[PDB]
Amino acid sequence: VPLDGGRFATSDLNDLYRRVINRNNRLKRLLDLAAPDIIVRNEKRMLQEA
Amino acid sequence: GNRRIRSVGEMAENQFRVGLVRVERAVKERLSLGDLDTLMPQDMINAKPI
Amino acid sequence: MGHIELASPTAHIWFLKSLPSRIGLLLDMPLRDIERVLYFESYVVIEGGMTNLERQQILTEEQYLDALEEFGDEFDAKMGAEAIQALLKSMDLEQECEQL
Amino acid sequence: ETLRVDPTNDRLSALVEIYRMMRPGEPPTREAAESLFENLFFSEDRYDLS
Amino acid sequence: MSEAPKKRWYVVQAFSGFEGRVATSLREHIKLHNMEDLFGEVMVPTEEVVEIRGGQRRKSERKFFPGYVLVQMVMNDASWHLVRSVPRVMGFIGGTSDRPAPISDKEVDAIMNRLQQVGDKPR
RNA sequence: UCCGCGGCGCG
DNA sequence: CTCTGAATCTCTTCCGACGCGCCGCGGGACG
DNA sequence: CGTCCGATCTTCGGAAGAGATTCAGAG
Repeated sequence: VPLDGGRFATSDLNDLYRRVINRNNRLKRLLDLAAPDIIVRNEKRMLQEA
Repeated sequence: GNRRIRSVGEMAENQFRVGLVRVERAVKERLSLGDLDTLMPQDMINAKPI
Repeated sequence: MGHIELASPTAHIWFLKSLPSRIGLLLDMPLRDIERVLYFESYVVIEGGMTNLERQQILTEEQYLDALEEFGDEFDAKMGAEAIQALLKSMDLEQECEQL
Repeated sequence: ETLRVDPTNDRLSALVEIYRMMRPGEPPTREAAESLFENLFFSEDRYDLS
Repeated sequence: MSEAPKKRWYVVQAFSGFEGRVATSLREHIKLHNMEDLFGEVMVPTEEVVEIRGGQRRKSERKFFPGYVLVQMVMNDASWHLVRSVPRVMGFIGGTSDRPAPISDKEVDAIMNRLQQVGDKPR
């Protein structure tokens, strides 16, 4: 909903999708560039948590 | 005999106490970098949390 | 409708965090270990072969690396939601149901 | 009857037990457990009776 | 006076925007508690993509992974307490919370070569 | 303008 | 002796009327 | 003008259901 001002009426769904997609593409960037094994472990853990 | 009342004074005291513990944690963190008299006691103090 | 391509497998929470442990009862092993395996803190064996480990052998981090030192040839242990998916792939309904 | 069910007979092991109970999954240490016990009931920063 | 092993690297999870602050906070704790021998250095990855125009100009600071940092230590419960006591940072990552696992040095020197390859000929 | 939460009141 | 095993104890979880009206709130720290 | 998100509030029944225990029994 466009609110009169610099911000709009946003539910939590869009923010959650933004967080999850950011997590996913950051994990993809890590794995593609051959990230160290320990990093991708906690990365996948936190993606699953998200 | 075991139920009391508290008023605006107690609420102000408790909120002010919480603000002070937060700000003193911040002040201790910044004073850990303490050094010889190149600082004047206003920049360490931050009124924003209070 | 659209979709997002998850780079890594993840477990559906409802099939995990419910009073009936559908994943646990389908895998016949208590939900305590599935949580640990899914949240990346312990290892599970997936068909370790003719070794001293069982099909559903739960392992810790220290024991996993020790076993890998001696049994890195064909013993394979995978860890995580991808491991859970792979383990679920490697089972058959008919033999299990007739055995039960 | 309480002492019969008691799993410990020494101060160190009881401190270990309470330290593990209140915060699960943490390294049991004599110094950490003793400090936490003293900060729960005898340090004015956290515990305070009016 | 007999334990002189390969001095280890572990990983510490740091909140976004405090990475340099976490690094200098650990440096400050090292220089304050005066166990500068037990503790080592911190290797946080940095690379510099440079573009003359297009919003941000002449420099753009990006890094391989923001959420984590690599720090040099030895195995010590006192060191564990010192790292955990640092504010604005969460702590170690490993198989168990009590003792995190080390990192294989093969990918360590692989990422050393990677940062050497990306980071060269400044400006 | 449109969304959500909290508080109060009415039935 | 021992494994079983029915019973017992303990730990986790989803739940709590239905309409209406009014008002207040709706980030925030940092490169 | 955009980018990206660490400390402890603390005390209900009321069941329902699942998990852990236990001790007891024919022997």
